[PDB]
Amino acid sequence: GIREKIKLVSSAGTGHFYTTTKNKRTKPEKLELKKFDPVVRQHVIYKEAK
Amino acid sequence: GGSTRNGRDSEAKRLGVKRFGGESVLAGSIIVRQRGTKFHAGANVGCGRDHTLFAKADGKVKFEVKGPKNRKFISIEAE
Amino acid sequence: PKIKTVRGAAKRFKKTGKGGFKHKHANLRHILTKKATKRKRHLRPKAMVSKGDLGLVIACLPYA
RNA sequence: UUUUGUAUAAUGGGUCAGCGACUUAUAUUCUGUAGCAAGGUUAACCGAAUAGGGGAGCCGAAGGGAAACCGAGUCUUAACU
RNA sequence: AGGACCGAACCGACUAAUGUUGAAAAAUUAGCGGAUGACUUGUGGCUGGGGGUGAAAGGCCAAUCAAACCGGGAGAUAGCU
RNA sequence: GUUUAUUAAAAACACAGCACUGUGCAAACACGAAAGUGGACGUAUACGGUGUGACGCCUGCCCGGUGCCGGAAGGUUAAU
RNA sequence: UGAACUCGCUGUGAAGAUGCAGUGUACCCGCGGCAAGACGGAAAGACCCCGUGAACCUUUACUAUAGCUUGACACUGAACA
RNA sequence: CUUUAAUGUUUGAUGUUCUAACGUUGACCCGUAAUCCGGGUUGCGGACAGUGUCUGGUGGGUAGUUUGACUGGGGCGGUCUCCUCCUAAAGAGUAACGGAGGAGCACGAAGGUUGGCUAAUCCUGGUCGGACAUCAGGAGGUUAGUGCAAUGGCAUAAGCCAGCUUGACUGCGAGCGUGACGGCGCGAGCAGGUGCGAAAGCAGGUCAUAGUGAUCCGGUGGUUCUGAAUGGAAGGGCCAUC
Ligand SMILES: [Mg+2]
Ligand SMILES: [Mg+2]
Ligand SMILES: [Mg+2]
Ligand SMILES: [Mg+2]
Ligand SMILES: [Mg+2]
Ligand SMILES: [Mg+2]
Ligand SMILES: [Mg+2]
Ligand SMILES: [Mg+2]
Ligand SMILES: [Mg+2]
Ligand SMILES: [Mg+2]
Ligand SMILES: [Mg+2]
Ligand SMILES: [Mg+2]
Ligand SMILES: [Mg+2]
Ligand SMILES: [Mg+2]
Ligand SMILES: [Mg+2]
Ligand SMILES: [Mg+2]
Ligand SMILES: [Mg+2]
Ligand SMILES: [Mg+2]
Ligand SMILES: [Mg+2]
Ligand SMILES: [Mg+2]
Ligand SMILES: [Mg+2]
Ligand SMILES: [Mg+2]
Ligand SMILES: [Mg+2]
Ligand SMILES: [Mg+2]
Ligand SMILES: [Mg+2]
Ligand SMILES: [Mg+2]
Ligand SMILES: [Mg+2]
Ligand SMILES: [Mg+2]
Ligand SMILES: [Mg+2]
Ligand SMILES: [Mg+2]
Ligand SMILES: [Mg+2]
Ligand SMILES: [Mg+2]
Ligand SMILES: [Mg+2]
Ligand SMILES: [Mg+2]
Ligand SMILES: [Mg+2]
Ligand SMILES: [Mg+2]
Ligand SMILES: [Mg+2]
Ligand SMILES: [Mg+2]
Ligand SMILES: [Mg+2]
Ligand SMILES: [Mg+2]
Ligand SMILES: [Mg+2]
Ligand SMILES: [Mg+2]
Ligand SMILES: [Mg+2]
Ligand SMILES: [Mg+2]
Ligand SMILES: [Mg+2]
Repeated sequence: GIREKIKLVSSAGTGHFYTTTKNKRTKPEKLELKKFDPVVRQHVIYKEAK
Repeated sequence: GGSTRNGRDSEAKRLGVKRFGGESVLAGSIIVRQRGTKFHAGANVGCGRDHTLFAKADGKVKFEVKGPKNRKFISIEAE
Repeated sequence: PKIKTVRGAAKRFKKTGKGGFKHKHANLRHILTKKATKRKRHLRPKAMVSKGDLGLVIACLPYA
């Protein structure tokens, strides 16, 4: 269970965030995705993935 | 060594034929986990993510065998 | 003396128009990352109490 | 009496007479019956005291929502076929 | 002289039989141990219950002791008969 | 010598002797919310606790563990 | 001490029968003896298991606490290095 | 205007001296014809000792409690949740301390879509090279493969390779399956926005079935729901999440 839980934070001013999991030793690079933000109702980038 | 430890709740196999549920899409008319020998005949909507067949709107449920390999399909007669 | 209500159930159940009771679903407090959004969305609303549990609910809540 | 099951060699009783075990109070739900009918009913207390006064209150006639709030609609949702 | 020897009173209780709704809720008969000592006995006094006392056996503390007796919490509780 | 009054009198307890340990006196220790009392009208040749148990010959090795005794270094550490 | 007009054998039976089935034997009633049976008499088995029972005892089980012990403040003051 | 020095002042610590608190179960006198007690004189000790509050350590000396269930009697051993097969008697379901195996994960691509492709094994020929590496052809037609145990599936591929991508989206959801319940599961279709493709279309994670923990208590972010005289705030509620 070395895989750990991280949260993807919307780049917009909204505080909305998603949650997922990722391996730390294999891919330490930050994860960047494009997901729907229900507050602004648009697809935006997400960050903050250790 | 070691015994017992048998899985539980094997779900279900057959849920009906002809106008048994009929109304709406239903969620039966399939042997879950089967796929083989129970395919979507086009008349009924395709499988679910767990290989579950279901209806479109209404009608009788029928079973047929056709096509190469002699596979069995479930269709629904729209009414 | 008066019957004392179960305060644990008074804040768990609420009475509806036709005598039924509404309650909040379970499994929506923590460890939510591995739960499907469909499941959590279906759990978010409130449901009614089943036939078998109404006897216990009414016994617990005499003044509701 | 207890048991799947007892004439059982499973328990109890030597016999007679007397006594001996589902009650009372207050709350709440349902059934029957009586009064009244969108209304029903008073508690303490006063009283020439089972009358009469006393409507403080309580239940019902409107629900939805966590709540603000809205209201035969309300909640969810940016909004719902 | 001796926590010396044998042996009565005196203090014990090793064996056997009897008794076991007894003569007796531990005794009788025949044997047995100590018998100037750490001895035995009369009268009075002190130590009181999670406490006392104990050459120690969980022994004794009014025929009751791995926590005395009397009264109260008290109709303790009993998924058991 | 003592013991289970009332199924066990014994190889069990005690014993004289031996050893360790505490105690400088308002002693240690014990009873007691305290006062106070015993120890003791005693003073280390005394008193208390623990083990062994006349007498004879003896009582070997181990301080890693637990306990006890000692240690102006250093680390951690309460109240304030 | 349920009431008895209270035999043997073989089988049956809640599985070891005076009372059931078949069969054999047996005039009615005492007294003196023996103890094979009436699963004989007494003690709601002490062995075994169970109860989300009890009581004592042990410890590097848990949580507390008397006692002992460390420090700060108070009772508690003044000079010098 | 100082990274720097020193008379004096304040405030801590250590060590000596003092005496007036305090101790005296040292001596003497009085109450008093009294080894108690009190007062007085004196000697010794002395801000120590000792007591109160708070506080760390130790504390079976004492006290209250716990020390599971199944079980071919208990105990020892084993097991307790989830998944696959048989037992299971051709719908579902079905027990034993019955017979056999696995799980308490993994993946930012191993997901989505578009385009393309088809295995194991054997035989013949050929430098190292051979029983087996790579190459060409021929048999064979899934005996191959699947992220992981077993069953059921898969050529259309669910198996293999590449391009672009984040639908592993948000709010709902007619209808249904399975449970005593808590709950779990499948799901067309609607609204918003998005990816692949020329388009029809597909995509609400992975071929499916294991990879999991209720409630309470509390932590983090958002909210303009509440805010005990009023305005705020604290706290609480709601949404996401630990
Ligand atoms: Mg929450
Ligand atoms: Mg029985
Ligand atoms: Mg019978
Ligand atoms: Mg019998
Ligand atoms: Mg009987
Ligand atoms: Mg009985
Ligand atoms: Mg009887
Ligand atoms: Mg209302
Ligand atoms: Mg003599
Ligand atoms: Mg003699
Ligand atoms: Mg004797
Ligand atoms: Mg004699
Ligand atoms: Mg002699
Ligand atoms: Mg003993
Ligand atoms: Mg006695
Ligand atoms: Mg007691
Ligand atoms: Mg009481
Ligand atoms: Mg009683
Ligand atoms: Mg029971
Ligand atoms: Mg002797
Ligand atoms: Mg004696
Ligand atoms: Mg003294
Ligand atoms: Mg000895
Ligand atoms: Mg010896
Ligand atoms: Mg007979
Ligand atoms: Mg017989
Ligand atoms: Mg006779
Ligand atoms: Mg006789
Ligand atoms: Mg009989
Ligand atoms: Mg008997
Ligand atoms: Mg019994
Ligand atoms: Mg204890
Ligand atoms: Mg208790
Ligand atoms: Mg206990
Ligand atoms: Mg058990
Ligand atoms: Mg067994
Ligand atoms: Mg079946
Ligand atoms: Mg069948
Ligand atoms: Mg059944
Ligand atoms: Mg895959
Ligand atoms: Mg393709
Ligand atoms: Mg794929
Ligand atoms: Mg898979
Ligand atoms: Mg305010
Ligand atoms: Mg908040």
